[PDB]
Amino acid sequence: GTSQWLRKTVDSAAVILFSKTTCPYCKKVKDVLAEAKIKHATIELDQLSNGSAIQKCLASFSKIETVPQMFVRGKFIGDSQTVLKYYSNDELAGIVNESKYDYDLIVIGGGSGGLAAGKEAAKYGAKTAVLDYVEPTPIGTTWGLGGTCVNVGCIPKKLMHQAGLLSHALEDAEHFGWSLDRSKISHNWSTMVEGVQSHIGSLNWGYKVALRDNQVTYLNAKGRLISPHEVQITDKNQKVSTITGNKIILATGERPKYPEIPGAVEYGITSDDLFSLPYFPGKTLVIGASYVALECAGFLASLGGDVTVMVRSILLRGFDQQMAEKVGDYMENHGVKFAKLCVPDIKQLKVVDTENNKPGLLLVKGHYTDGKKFEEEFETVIFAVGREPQLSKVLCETVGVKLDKNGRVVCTDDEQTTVSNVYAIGDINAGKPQLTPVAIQAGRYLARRLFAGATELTDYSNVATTVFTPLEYGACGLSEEDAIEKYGDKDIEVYHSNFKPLEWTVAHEDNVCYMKLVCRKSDNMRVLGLHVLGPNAGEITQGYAVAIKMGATKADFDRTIGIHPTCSETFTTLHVTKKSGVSPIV
Amino acid sequence: GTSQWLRKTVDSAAVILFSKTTCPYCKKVKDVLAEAKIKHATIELDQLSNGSAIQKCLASFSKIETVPQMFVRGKFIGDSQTVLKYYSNDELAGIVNESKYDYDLIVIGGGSGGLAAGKEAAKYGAKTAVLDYVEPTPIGTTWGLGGTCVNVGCIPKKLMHQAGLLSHALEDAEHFGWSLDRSKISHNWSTMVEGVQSHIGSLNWGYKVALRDNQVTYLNAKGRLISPHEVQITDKNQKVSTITGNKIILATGERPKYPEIPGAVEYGITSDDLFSLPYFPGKTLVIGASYVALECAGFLASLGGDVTVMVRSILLRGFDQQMAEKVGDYMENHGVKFAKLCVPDIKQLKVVDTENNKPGLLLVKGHYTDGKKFEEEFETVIFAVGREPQLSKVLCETVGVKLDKNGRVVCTDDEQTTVSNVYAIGDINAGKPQLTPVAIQAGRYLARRLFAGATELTDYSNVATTVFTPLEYGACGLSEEDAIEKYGDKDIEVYHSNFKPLEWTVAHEDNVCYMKLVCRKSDNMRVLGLHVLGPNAGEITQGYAVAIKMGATKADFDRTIGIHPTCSETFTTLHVTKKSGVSPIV
Ligand SMILES: Cc1cc2nc3c(=O)[nH]c(=O)nc-3n(C[C@H](O)[C@H](O)[C@H](O)COP(=O)(O)OP(=O)(O)OC[C@H]3O[C@@H](n4cnc5c(N)ncnc54)[C@H](O)[C@@H]3O)c2cc1C
Ligand SMILES: Cc1cc2nc3c(=O)[nH]c(=O)nc-3n(C[C@H](O)[C@H](O)[C@H](O)COP(=O)(O)OP(=O)(O)OC[C@H]3O[C@@H](n4cnc5c(N)ncnc54)[C@H](O)[C@@H]3O)c2cc1C
Ligand SMILES: CCOc1ccc(CC(=O)O)cc1
Ligand SMILES: CCOc1ccc(CC(=O)O)cc1
Repeated sequence: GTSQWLRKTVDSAAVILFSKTTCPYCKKVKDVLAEAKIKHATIELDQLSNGSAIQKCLASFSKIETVPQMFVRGKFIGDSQTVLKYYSNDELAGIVNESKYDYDLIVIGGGSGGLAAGKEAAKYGAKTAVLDYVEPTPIGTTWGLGGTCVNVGCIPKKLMHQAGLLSHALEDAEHFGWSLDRSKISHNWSTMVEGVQSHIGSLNWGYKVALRDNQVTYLNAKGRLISPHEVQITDKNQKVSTITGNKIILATGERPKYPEIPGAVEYGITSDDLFSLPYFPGKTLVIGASYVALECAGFLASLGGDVTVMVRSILLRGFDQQMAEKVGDYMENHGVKFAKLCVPDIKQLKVVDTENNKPGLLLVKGHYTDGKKFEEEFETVIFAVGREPQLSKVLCETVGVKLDKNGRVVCTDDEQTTVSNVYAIGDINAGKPQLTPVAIQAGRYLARRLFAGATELTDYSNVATTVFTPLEYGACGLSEEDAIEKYGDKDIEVYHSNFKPLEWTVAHEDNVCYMKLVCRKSDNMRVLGLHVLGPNAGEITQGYAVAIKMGATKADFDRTIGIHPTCSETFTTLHVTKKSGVSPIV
Repeated sequence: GTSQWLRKTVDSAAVILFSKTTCPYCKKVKDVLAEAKIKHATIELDQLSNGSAIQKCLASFSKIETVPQMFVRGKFIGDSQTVLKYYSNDELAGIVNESKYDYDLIVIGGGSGGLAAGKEAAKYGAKTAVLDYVEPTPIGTTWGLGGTCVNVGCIPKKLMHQAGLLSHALEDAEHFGWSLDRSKISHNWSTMVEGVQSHIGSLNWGYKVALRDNQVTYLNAKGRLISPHEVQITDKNQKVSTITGNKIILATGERPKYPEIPGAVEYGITSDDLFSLPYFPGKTLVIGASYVALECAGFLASLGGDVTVMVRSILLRGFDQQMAEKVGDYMENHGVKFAKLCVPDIKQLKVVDTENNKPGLLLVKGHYTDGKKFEEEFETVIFAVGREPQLSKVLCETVGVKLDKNGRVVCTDDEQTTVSNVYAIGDINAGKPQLTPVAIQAGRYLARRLFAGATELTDYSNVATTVFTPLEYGACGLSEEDAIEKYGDKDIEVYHSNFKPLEWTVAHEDNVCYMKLVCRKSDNMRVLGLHVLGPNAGEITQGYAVAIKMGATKADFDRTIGIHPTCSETFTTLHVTKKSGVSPIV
């Protein structure tokens, strides 16, 4: 296997140096490279078990077995004498810049995954370009560099969640002795939006600075892969040109879907528009039941909105359904209305007032499964009915990249597509969890395999999640119903408990927060899934994901001592099983 | 070993049944016991690897080898026929109540550990009494059942920490769009105290109800162990009597120390008095540098107090000193003054006004190591200079219980004292971490070994902690300096990073929150200590304690994916080492 790895590493690395830590001839080459500002990867053979064997395999390319050995784009360049010869004759810069292609790496898409891959690749001498373009929404909304999470996703959504949580902080403060009266305080949407957008703007600018500081070429242009190594770009002035690259990373993400009903595209909005909206939505209808739908409905209600969610069937399809129902019950008891078993069939009553920054007015007609008609007026209608890629705008079908039935890219476990120099990461990689830290880990780990000879793969199993509804829901691993389907009801034991945050006592609910561990009896009570509904649920859940990755059992949870007073410590003392029928209430 | 375990189990259990899950004769005995309301332990031999061997060892007591076998206080009572004979003749209740002693267990001390041990023991048929008495402070303060944490410790301190955190929530809410002006809002101390004390009162009452519901005798009396099995009790009317018990658990805790200077006991207060104080402390001096000292100084300043901390030498002796200095720097930048390298030499200027609920006024004289005099007026002076047991008031020295030089009880790893029926748990157990969840785990696990034949010991290693200062500090495992002392500087690698909570962006500090992993190079980069300074630090830290208990390495942290956006996810991507000299700032 050693020989196969070395051949792949030499073929793909842009600039790479084989070395030993204790060799003065290697030091001399490093100093020349440092002075000339030549970035490169380095592999220290004296820190590898099979380093002696690698030293022999190197002779298949260089006909020598000593260190140092320097390679550029698959070609042996020289030992120490030869490298210093090139440097002394002012020939070295031209050798390390020689390529059949314009770039070692072209990244199509400047989001979570693409920016992480491009920055990491450039560290090892890969000449890199990042392409990013934001097709405007139907009403014209657009934004800067950084992708979905930065501009219209995790970042603004959690900041508006925090604004909503602060409504209940204001209420709590009265009970803890502060002299304010919450019922006399109001919220100003546009003041919130301006502060959120100023933070987003600092991130757009920080990414541009980071790319320039890493010598990455940033092009604000739409990319299209027309052959394995050729990318056609269209710029802001609609000028069309072509650039070539050795490795290609597709990282173009997804966009919101709309239902195929009259008025939907003309008069409704999506999450893409919500986070920069210049007016407060007012009385709002959210159509959908995804985590995006419930997160947005939740903070709009906490900011004083009259909010309704229209649910076709169930909440949070794909998540543990006991936990999903508890999430929804909390919202319904705290100001969110639900139109259940209902679908839409949108009429305009008032145009948006762009001068006084006020919403319009819409009539929504729909129907319930029991035959009743739905007809109600709303100032704003938000569609959260899923997201999809549009790779036909990105990828000419004659290139040979395989897609699945949902339009996502079919990859091997190292992110390789059916075209061997082309890779796909992030939301468009079929079958993978669609999360920002997954995209970042995939992109950074792939850059190291391509340009630094690394072997580590990304591990996509048991990736922890948190839904940032008014009461947050964190999870790691299998739902209870999925565990029972996979292993049988007789092999599953479930420990559970309600709890109450100490913070909620003086603030005046008892038995609403909830947690459970889903375990496998025949495998030493291995923890298969962890679930918690409560405040700060993402901070609670994160550390347990390390223990689950290492194969934690119920016994491991039992022997660990709790930190007091915290919500998380309740996981360390669980004892009530579902099989026993004993109530989980306090 | 099996034979040794069985002999210890039979000798100590109050009422115990040896059984198999699939035996109808065992079921008949269980049903008789259930009907007569006889609580007992049960050991199902068909779920134990050595169950066949136990069945043979049982014949050393009963001369039979079949199940069921029932034992009471070390004596074989009967098989199924014999038990039903006693029941039919109305003889069973008298047999299971027969004892040489008044109680199977007497717990001296009704705090975290003692209440947990007493409740658990009663579940297995142990006739139990819990003794609790609260000696008043010098100014006369006293409180109800539940011990230090419930009444004058973790519970009120974290609730007043929450009141302090809500001051910064009120400030943050303006930036997130809410229409309040923080500079016009004030805090009412006595309103806060009344709400905190109403929650504490519900806990005092809940413990009394829980003891009655478990058939535990609660005596509000001071206990003194005068011989191995005899406890002399003094009640509220000063009546003195004696009760006897088979097993004794000492669980009497500690109380605050005072410095030996004029005026200290007469005019100062301690944490015992602070949490029910009927007046706002006003301008306050905290003498001390423990976690109690800094937690109390921190919330008093956030509630609008003019607060000074007088520090003899260093902050948080025994904790990681880099982290302790960061804790202190945050406080000094956020309204707490520090009188460094200073000690006190207290004069009264004004008596406390108990009618208008206002503080008095004190003159504090002291001196600095550089020779300068300290002289300043304060309305309240709080001593936080350590805690100590007073076991000579609890334990007659002729009984034979060994104490260490600090007056704490010297125990084996199963909490046994040098008197073999006497055990010690909680803060008075020498060498153990002095924390509430440790006391609870020790007490519950000991009750199961005494009365249900369990073998599990409490694990006191790598117990995680959190200091609830204005910016919280969570830790699990070794400090950096302790790791380097134990293993050598060359065998230690430290990964670290600053971070910024997303919540702090719109609210307007960058590089103040901080985390680090202290690892051992020669043991696969094993994580020896984890440290985090940031919001919700106890929720962050707790889950990682399970992974550290299982022997997590840096590689385990790397392969686990983060949850976004959270503070805790920064642990999953650490890469800067201290050895490299690269800055940890963002
Ligand atoms: C409302 C919402 C909330 C979310 N909240 C969370 C959360 O709390 N936590 C979490 O982990 N994840 C969250 N996510 C998911 C997270 O945003 C995505 O998983 C992540 O953005 C995926 O990154 P990516 O690199 O695959 O693509 P993206 O971030 O979508 O980046 C792709 C970029 O490429 C551009 N592009 C597309 N086609 C082309 C082309 N032809 N040429 C040039 N550029 C092109 C796009 O315009 C975009 O800028 C949320 C998503 C949404 C919608
Ligand atoms: C200010 C402060 C804050 C703290 N915060 C935390 C925190 O956040 N987290 C944490 O884990 N720990 C915290 N602790 C520590 C925690 O309170 C203790 O570790 C815990 O209370 C130990 O319990 P115990 O059962 O050993 O004793 P205790 O809880 O002290 O109970 C002993 C009881 O026995 C009584 N007693 C004594 N002598 C006799 C006698 N002769 N007869 C009858 N009764 C008697 C005492 O009056 C008392 O009621 C804090 C402590 C303090 C002081
Ligand atoms: C546009 C590319 O179309 C493809 C469709 C399917 C495959 C299936 C396979 O790899 O066997 C490959 C390529
Ligand atoms: C009051 C009891 O005094 C003791 C003091 C010391 C020991 C030391 C030992 O156990 O060897 C035991 C008992």
